[PDB]
Amino acid sequence: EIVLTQSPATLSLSPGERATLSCRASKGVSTSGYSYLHWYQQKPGQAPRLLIYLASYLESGVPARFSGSGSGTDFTLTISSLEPEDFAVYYCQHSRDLPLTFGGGTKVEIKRTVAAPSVFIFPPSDEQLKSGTASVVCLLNNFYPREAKVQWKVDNALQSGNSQESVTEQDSKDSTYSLSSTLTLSKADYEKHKVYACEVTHQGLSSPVTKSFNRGEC
Amino acid sequence: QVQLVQSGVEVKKPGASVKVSCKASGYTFTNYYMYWVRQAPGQGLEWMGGINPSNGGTNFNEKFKNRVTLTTDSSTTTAYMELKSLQFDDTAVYYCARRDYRFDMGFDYWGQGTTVTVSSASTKGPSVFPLAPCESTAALGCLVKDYFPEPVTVSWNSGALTSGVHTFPAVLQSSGLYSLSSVVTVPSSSLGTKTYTCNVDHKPSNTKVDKRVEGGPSVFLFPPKPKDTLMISRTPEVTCVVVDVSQEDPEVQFNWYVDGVEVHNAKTKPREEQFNSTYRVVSVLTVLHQDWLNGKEYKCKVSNKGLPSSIEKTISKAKGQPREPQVYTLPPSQEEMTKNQVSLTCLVKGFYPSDIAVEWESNGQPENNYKTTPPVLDSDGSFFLYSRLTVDKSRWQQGNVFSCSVMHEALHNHYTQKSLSLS
Ligand SMILES: *[C@@H]1O[C@H](CO)[C@@H](O[C@@H]2O[C@H](CO)[C@@H](O[C@@H]3O[C@H](CO[C@H]4O[C@H](CO)[C@@H](O)[C@H](O)[C@@H]4O[C@@H]4O[C@H](CO)[C@@H](O)[C@H](O)[C@H]4NC(C)=O)[C@@H](O)[C@H](O[C@H]4O[C@H](CO)[C@@H](O)[C@H](O)[C@@H]4O[C@@H]4O[C@H](CO)[C@@H](O)[C@H](O)[C@H]4NC(C)=O)[C@@H]3O)[C@H](O)[C@H]2NC(C)=O)[C@H](O)[C@H]1NC(C)=O
Ligand SMILES: OC[C@H]1O[C@@](CO)(O[C@H]2O[C@H](CO)[C@@H](O)[C@H](O)[C@H]2O)[C@@H](O)[C@@H]1O
Ligand SMILES: OC[C@H]1O[C@@](CO)(O[C@H]2O[C@H](CO)[C@@H](O)[C@H](O)[C@H]2O)[C@@H](O)[C@@H]1O
Ligand SMILES: Cn1c(=O)c2c(ncn2C)n(C)c1=O
Repeated sequence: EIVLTQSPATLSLSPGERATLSCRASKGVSTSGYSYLHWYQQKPGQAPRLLIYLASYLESGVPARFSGSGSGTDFTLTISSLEPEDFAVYYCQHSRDLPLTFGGGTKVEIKRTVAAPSVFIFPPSDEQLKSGTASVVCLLNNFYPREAKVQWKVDNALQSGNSQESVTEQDSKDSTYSLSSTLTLSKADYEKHKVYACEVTHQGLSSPVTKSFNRGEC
Repeated sequence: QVQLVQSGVEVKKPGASVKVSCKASGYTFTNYYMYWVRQAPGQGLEWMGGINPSNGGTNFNEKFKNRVTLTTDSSTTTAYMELKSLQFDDTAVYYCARRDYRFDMGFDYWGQGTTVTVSSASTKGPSVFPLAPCESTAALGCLVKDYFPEPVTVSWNSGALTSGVHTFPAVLQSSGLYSLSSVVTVPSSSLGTKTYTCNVDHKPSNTKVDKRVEGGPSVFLFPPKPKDTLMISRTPEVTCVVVDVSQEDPEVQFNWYVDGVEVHNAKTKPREEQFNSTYRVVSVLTVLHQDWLNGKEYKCKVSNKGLPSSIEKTISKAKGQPREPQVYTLPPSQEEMTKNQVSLTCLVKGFYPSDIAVEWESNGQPENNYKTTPPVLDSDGSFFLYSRLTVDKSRWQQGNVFSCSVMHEALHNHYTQKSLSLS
């Protein structure tokens, strides 16, 4: 099959700036004067919307600021001046042959000044502990950019497989991200150790930030 | 009026089958292929197959060619997608999309999406646990654990608390039940005074729970010059200046709002190093003359890595009924005539707001040797001021005319004048 690779995975820009999105096919998608390469916009919870068809043709009703170009294996989508409504995900798709394939998408995101996360650790409640479970929640609040690593240490032992992350959408007012990591244990396993630590790394932190508590001393 | 209306949420058990429909209207069904595309949680788009509604001919993706059946009912112009032997990784949004049969111009129209969730779980209400700590800002929240199906909505203090709230998207656990957290950040000082309650609603189980959970840069915002907002020839501007920006964080950022709406036409000046090892940076928003005069609020939000949170500053024209200035010119005192220079006075009073411009001229050329007092509040709520022009006694004795000109929004043509002369 023809594989489409979009780059960059994330594009960080400001309203008014020129956005340039790249799409590269593993095999050529051009034949007989046309390139079978089309662009779509997807907003969270909404169905994709056709922007550009056949590499460079503007779909009826799409704003003039959207333009496509390229041929063979290399394609570009340009937004001449970003509007607040254009911060979304963009996919390329070919139809040179079957199977039809899409690229992995490119997120056009609002750029802003680096903001370090405020890190908080929350021990499990006495209510949850009556049932045989313990959830330790770590919150990384209002940070930018999106990239962050969170590690759990139980008595300085690095954990794996027993935690899940969840990230919010970029904030409509301050353009930041928030993240939560939840370490899950049985009450039996929670009672075996005493130091529960959350170690966070982010561009905005010169050294990792570790938040912890001592089980029983709360 | 082209429409592609898909069927609603599907919650199915592993091994079962689902059948999604796509109701088409506003076009000739026959002229277009109907395609099916799925999107797994947090993943991209995947083409499954397409059907020709005239002859029923199909094309598939090899991954789906043996579990998917595509059919069309031309009477009810509906396309259908049957996915059999459902696996847990079949959880996704399924889209039908049309493609022109005659000439390929992409998937020009898509249905709204049909969420299919493959799960051995049955309806279950969440357990709600408080998230409270064991620093100027405090964090608190609610862990909404083990519920099925989605969604749960979380509010704080019955919708009174909206600022600083983050309700995280749910995580599917190993058990097949969802779980999420809702947090809020608040001033640590409030913890004693204020109460915080999270209101959890899970409509599928009819569950409702209300759980009680128990030095840097500085910004100055300047209004436009009063003459600028009153003359269409001049350009009025609001100015945001941030001082005490660290040598370690040159991060120059401004966001501007007019009556709470963001605008992008401000011009940020280049960073300026100060004699006290800090930077100074200015942003200039040009304003509409009538927007300043109609009382629109101009907000400047400053962001920097050295600011734990953004510094907002607002500025508008003073509220209250505009009142018109009264202009009186008073000649020099006879006791001042024993001097080489004399004082021409201009009394401007009874005006509101205090934004005004006062100047002097003679023979249509500016007289720049004057000083004006700042406006002073009167007991009736209006302002007043005096302007003093220093003239050579000679100039006055020759009967040359001097003029005190005043510019204020409440005046007709924003302008008035009073002349002064030796009788
Ligand atoms: C390092 O070196 C820096 C440079 O020397 C230095 O910067 C200086 O920092 C101080 C604060 O620390 C800042 O002071 C403020 O000044 C406001 C007026 O500034 C005018 O006028 C001065 C001259 O008097 C000029 O030098 C300024 O540049 C500025 O000029 C204006 O600029 C605009 C735009 O370019 C032009 O359009 C104007 O025409 C022009 N005007 C003139 C006359 O030329 C002053 O208003 C501030 O006062 C308010 O805050 C004080 C607390 O900080 C309060 O005590 C005071 O009451 C005022 O409170 C306000 O009151 C309002 C209600 O009445 C409220 O709505 C407001 O919210 C409230 N404000 C606040 C914050 O609460 C203030 O004195 C200097 O201006 C600044 N200098 C420059 C050149 O930028 C750094 O501080 C040095 N750092 C260190 C560590 O030493
Ligand atoms: O937009 C189609 C086509 O028009 C050209 C000129 O042939 O550019 C014009 O239109 C743009 C959008 O309105 C303007 O920004 C530009 O100044 C104007 O010349 C082409 O460049 C474009 O492909
Ligand atoms: O031309 C588009 C756009 O460019 C800006 C960017 O600040 O400035 C240009 O025009 C100036 C003259 O008005 C030049 O001095 C400058 O070099 C040039 O970039 C805007 O003013 C203008 O809208
Ligand atoms: C594919 N295609 C179009 O879709 C098109 C066009 N001119 C206008 N349109 C819309 N041309 C020349 C074209 O080749």
